[PDB]
Amino acid sequence: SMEQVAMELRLTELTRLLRSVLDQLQDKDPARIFAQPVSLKEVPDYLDHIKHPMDFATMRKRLEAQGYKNLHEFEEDFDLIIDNCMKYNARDTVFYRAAVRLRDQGGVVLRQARREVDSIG
Repeated sequence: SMEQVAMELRLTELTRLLRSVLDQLQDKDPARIFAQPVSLKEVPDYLDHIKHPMDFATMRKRLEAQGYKNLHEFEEDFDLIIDNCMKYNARDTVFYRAAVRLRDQGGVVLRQARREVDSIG
């Protein structure tokens, strides 16, 4: 149908906007602490601690399959990156501190994305 096409164009345009949000968020992680899944070879107990692992590469796979229906879904995944790190790692670690800086900086980017998603529909 023409409506399914129109909806597909909306999803494609969301995907374009989310791809730019994801690039901007990831620049706020220049150390690449959150670039890839925590390695189960290197942290073999990780899944005993963290039930829903997340990282930027896994987000990117989901994005390119147009797997985010709305900004809320995407934000949920970004929040998991941060929140998993702040539970697994102690406050006095380079890891925890990197998450805090990513959260604080990313907040700005996400504040305007929310306005852009509402604005452009």
